[PDB]
Amino acid sequence: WRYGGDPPWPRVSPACAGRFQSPVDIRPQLAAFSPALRPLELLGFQLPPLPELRLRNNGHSVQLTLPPGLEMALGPGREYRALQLHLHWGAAGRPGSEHTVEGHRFPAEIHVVHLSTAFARVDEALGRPGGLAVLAAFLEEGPEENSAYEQLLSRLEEIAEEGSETQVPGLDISALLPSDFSRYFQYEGSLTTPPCAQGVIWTVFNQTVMLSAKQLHTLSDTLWGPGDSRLQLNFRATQPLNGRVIEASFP
Amino acid sequence: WRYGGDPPWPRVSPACAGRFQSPVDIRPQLAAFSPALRPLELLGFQLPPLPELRLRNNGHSVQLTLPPGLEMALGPGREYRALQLHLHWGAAGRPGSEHTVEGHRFPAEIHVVHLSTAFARVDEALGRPGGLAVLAAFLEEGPEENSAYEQLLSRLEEIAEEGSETQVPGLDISALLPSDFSRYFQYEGSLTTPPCAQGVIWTVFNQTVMLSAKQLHTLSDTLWGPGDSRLQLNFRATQPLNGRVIEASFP
Ligand SMILES: CCCCNC(=O)c1cc(S(N)(=O)=O)c(Cl)cc1SCCc1ccccc1
Ligand SMILES: CCCCNC(=O)c1cc(S(N)(=O)=O)c(Cl)cc1SCCc1ccccc1
Ligand SMILES: [Zn+2]
Ligand SMILES: [Zn+2]
Repeated sequence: WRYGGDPPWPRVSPACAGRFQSPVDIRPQLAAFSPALRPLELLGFQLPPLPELRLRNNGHSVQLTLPPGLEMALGPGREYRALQLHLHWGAAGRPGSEHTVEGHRFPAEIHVVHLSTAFARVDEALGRPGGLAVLAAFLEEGPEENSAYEQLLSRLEEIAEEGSETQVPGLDISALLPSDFSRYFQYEGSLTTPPCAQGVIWTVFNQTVMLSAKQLHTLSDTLWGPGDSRLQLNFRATQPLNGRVIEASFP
Repeated sequence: WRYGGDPPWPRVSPACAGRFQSPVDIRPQLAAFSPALRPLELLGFQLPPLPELRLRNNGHSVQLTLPPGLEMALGPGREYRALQLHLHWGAAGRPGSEHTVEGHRFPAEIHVVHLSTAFARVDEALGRPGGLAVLAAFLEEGPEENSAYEQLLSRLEEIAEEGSETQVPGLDISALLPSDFSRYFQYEGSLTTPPCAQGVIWTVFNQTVMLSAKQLHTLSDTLWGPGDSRLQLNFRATQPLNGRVIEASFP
């Protein structure tokens, strides 16, 4: 499978034709204020330099594989472990966030993928309610350089070739996300890639994260994908809510 | 294991000492109104008179086995099939509901136990979040005989001995539940019996169902339990919310 053409995702995984797919257009107007939604709690995200983490050009994104010990709670009794993070981005002044807000696409998006503590493996969790949870943040153009993002972006050069990887030092993974853990949208959706399994709890932060133009350019212009093609516009088209209600943690 | 006697439950099933157990004290004023909670959908619940259904004294409750085909939705793509229903009740002047509202215990409680359609078997769903869903309604005293409940309470005679069972005509299962399916409390919790597995989505109807004082009496005073002693007070004490916010479908 690939972005921008065949093989039609459904022929790959039938679940890519489910009613309740991701990503979606967030309309904060139509969101439901749900005061049950307490602030997110991350444990063990402040990693030391050793051991090193694998960073991979898998042809679809750049993926940072995360070690055991990153614990995430969406609430009391809603416990997850981080597996990996990856990025979706566009090209030169064409934005590439997967989620949009009142139809606005942001320059790029980060996903931190998590497995419910009730499952030993991802393949058991696919399609199961709340089996995976994604924490999602938009990246916008800002004046300053994001020093946290610079540690990953300075290594893209080394994995330019599709299917290539490198080892990088541990870092503050929670410094790749916004500081406001209390203001977010939450909804039930799917993977945005095949096999597109449903049952995924998406949390999407109100606050964005700022990268410099050089940084956004480095993300969009450095990696190569399937064929002699640049790895760009690595986002799926927005999917109708089909009667899902997005919750908001704030009025 | 037994109700009222011994042994401490955490000694049969350490899971009974989890942080996120059921049943709980509902405080409607501390509940969080979430507009995302849609009306419950129950299809296939109007059973014909044949086939007949197994009704069984299992020593802990009276339990009706439900056939395949009772489909239930808590929200879009969040579907369930009904397995069984059973009751909790008090005795001669003591109320015996499991859930309580602002401390008030009601005479009795009906639990309709469902399996998520994302799992083939109950044993796979146990401990998984949303794996099992219970529809719970308080039974209280009113002036009229309840036609729906009479179909069950009149057959208790024939199964008074622990372990005895009987076949009963098909009935309308939706007729044992309250009037307004848009009005409920919901929280994540546990089985209220061993093994006290967590991940159970509890939905408690705001509105109650009315049984004649004769009928409650038939329910509390007909059945024989473990030993040469009566099947009565078959409820678990209220359990702490431990940070869990009970949600409401209504302001
Ligand atoms: C086979 C590699 C495909 C690349 N996709 C993902 O890494 C991926 C993306 C998302 S997203 N964009 O919804 O946030 C999510 Cl939630 C998970 C994964 S990978 C884990 C899921 C999976 C299991 C088995 C095969 C393929 C994917
Ligand atoms: C072995 C004792 C059986 C008595 N309890 C139940 O049938 C039962 C009660 C509840 S409750 N009060 O939370 O609604 C629920 Cl949600 C399920 C069951 S039976 C299905 C789960 C189970 C599997 C294996 C052993 C025991 C229970
Ligand atoms: Zn993604
Ligand atoms: Zn019960």
